[PDB]
Formats: sequence, C-alpha cells, structure tokens
Amino acid sequence: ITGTSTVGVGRGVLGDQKNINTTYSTYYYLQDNTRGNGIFTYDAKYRTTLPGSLWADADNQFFASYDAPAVDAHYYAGVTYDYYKNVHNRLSYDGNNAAIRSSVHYSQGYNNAFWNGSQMVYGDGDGQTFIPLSGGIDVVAHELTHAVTDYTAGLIYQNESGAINEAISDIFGTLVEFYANKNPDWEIGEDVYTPGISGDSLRSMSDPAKYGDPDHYSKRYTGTQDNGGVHINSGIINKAAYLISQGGTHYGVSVVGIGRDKLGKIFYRALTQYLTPTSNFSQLRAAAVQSATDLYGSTSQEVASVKQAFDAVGVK
Ligand SMILES: CC(C)C[C@H](NP(=O)(O)CNC(=O)OCc1ccccc1)C(=O)NC[C@@H](C)C(C)(C)C
Ligand SMILES: [Ca+2]
Ligand SMILES: [Ca+2]
Ligand SMILES: [Ca+2]
Ligand SMILES: [Ca+2]
Ligand SMILES: [Zn+2]
Repeated sequence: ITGTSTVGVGRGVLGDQKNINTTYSTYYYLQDNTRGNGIFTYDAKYRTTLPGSLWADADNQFFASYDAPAVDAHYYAGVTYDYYKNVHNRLSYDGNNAAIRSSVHYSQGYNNAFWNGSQMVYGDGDGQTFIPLSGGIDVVAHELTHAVTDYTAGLIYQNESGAINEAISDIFGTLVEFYANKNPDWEIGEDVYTPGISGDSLRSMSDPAKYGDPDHYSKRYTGTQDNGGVHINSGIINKAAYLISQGGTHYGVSVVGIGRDKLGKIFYRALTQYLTPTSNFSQLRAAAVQSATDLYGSTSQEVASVKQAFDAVGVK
C-alpha cells in the first residue's frame, strides 16, 4: 500500500520485544519498505485462502497474543533478507528484490510451514507438536530459502534432489540463526517444537540420528513417504555440512572444520552456479568441490575438507 514508513513495537511468539518496520495509511500495516520492494505480512484468519488480508493495526503496537506470529514472521523475514544481501550480495529470493510475502494464522492447529510457490505460509501449531512456527528464526529462513532454491537450482522436491533442497533450507536456516546470534545452534526448529519437552528439536544437523534421520548414505530411506524421504535423507547432507563447518570424526573419517562462513560461501555458490533441478547427492559433492576450488584453490584445506565430509557420510 502507499503510505509512510513507520516503526512499530511488539512481542513475538516467545515473549520478546522487538521493533518492526510498518507503513502508515489510516492503519499501520505490516509492510516494511526498508528492504527491497518490501516485506508484507498477512493474516490468514485460521483459514486456508491465501494470502488473506495485509496485516492492519490501529496503533502500531503489536503486543496481543494474536499479533505474535505476525511480528516474528515479519521481523525474521527481514533478518533473512539482510543475511542474503549482506553475506551473499543477493537481493531477495529472485535476486531482483521481489516483494516477500508471508501469511500467518494459516488453518487450525496446523503443524507445518511452507513456501507455496509464491509466498511463505505459517501454521499456528496445535500447541503440542508446535507453537506458531514463525517463532523460529531457523524456520523462517528455511522457508524463504525454498524460494531462493526455486529461483536458482530449482531442485525437484522428491528423492535425492528433494533431500538436497531440504538440506539447503536447513543449512541456510541455521546460518541465518547464527547471523542473528541469539541462542544459535545446529538444531532445526527447537524454539517452536514440542513446548512440553525441553532440549529437543525437529531435526539435528550435528547428529541427525538423534531423531531417526540418517547420517550416512548407507542408511538412506528408499521408500515413497515424504516425497521419497526429503525431510529424512536431508540428514545425510546436513551432517556433511555440519562436518565441513565444525569438523569431527564420523564413522572413522576425520574432517577438518573450516567454519560457518566458508560453509555458506561454498554452498551458496554450489546452489547458484552448479546445481540443477535433478542433481543427486554425488552431483552435490562435485558441485561443492568445484565451488570450494573456485573460491579457495584446488590445493586448499577447504577443498580437502569438503571431500572428507562427503567421504564421512558415504557420498562419492
Ligand atoms: C523447518 C520446519 C519447522 C518446517 C519445514 N517445512 P517445509 O519443509 O517448507 C514443508 N513444505 C512442504 O511440505 O512443501 C510441500 C509443497 C507445498 C506447496 C507447494 C509445493 C510443495 C519442515 O521440515 N516440515 C516438515 C515437518 C513438519 C515434518 C515433521 C517432516 C512433517
Ligand atoms: Ca495494536
Ligand atoms: Ca537456537
Ligand atoms: Ca536452530
Ligand atoms: Ca521442545
Ligand atoms: Zn523445507
């Protein structure tokens, strides 16, 4: 909408106060004009028709319980935009400052979040498996990264390419969480998963097997559920990425860590210059090796560590 840029204040899902960029024209809208061609957050009003209505508020204060998922979807989309722009010189998900749209309060009791081809969508959870999913910065960044993938490599959402697609979203979700630097970890979704259970998470990148996901290619899922295991087999790639960054010895194979920033550079280059819609795990290894070679040189520690990490997870 046309209006003047304003700064509201509110509380997110976890109870934390934050400032949010809004737009004033009669109402204060969740429309952040400070980033690209805008970040826009919508109310789906417990229904499934999208996007719903652009979030309108009378007083620019967002402290109601109903407001909290909107505050966080809006704010964490901004953090994710900043990560891609400042770290990778990428302007929004399409590279040309496309408007970023999110809807919250999608459906009833909805234990998921997704990119629908055009926008991000967040359930409120049922209060048992999830609380409102936009409360997780890694979750928000995971969703926006699906849009990045779709505009770049275009990894088909099934089987190995789909597990790579998933892992890319978990990797960059985690790197955005570290960028913001509030309680960062290598776990996925811990801030919004299972409010009655402390210390767990939806997935672990450091130890995928803690939640039953494979940490070696020989343990990959080969059935048809979950689009051929896209949220399961992602563990193999998540573990490789974790090892590249942090190092470790896994199934007897030692990996020298090179840190998160270099992990992000390698995987961003692989995603945007080498992967294709049909890339499989072996082709991801080759893309990561080539990316590290481009950035650091063929004789570099970074190339050697990429090879060690894929060896450790059984991907040749
Ligand atoms: C980061 C996480 C909190 C949320 C993330 N959402 P996502 O990976 O983004 C789900 N996405 C999804 O299933 O997309 C299918 C689709 C939708 C629309 C158009 C085309 C395809 C995700 O991992 N969901 C699976 C969990 C909830 C399980 C338990 C596997 C059902
Ligand atoms: Ca208000
Ligand atoms: Ca965390
Ligand atoms: Ca996390
Ligand atoms: Ca929990
Ligand atoms: Zn996903």
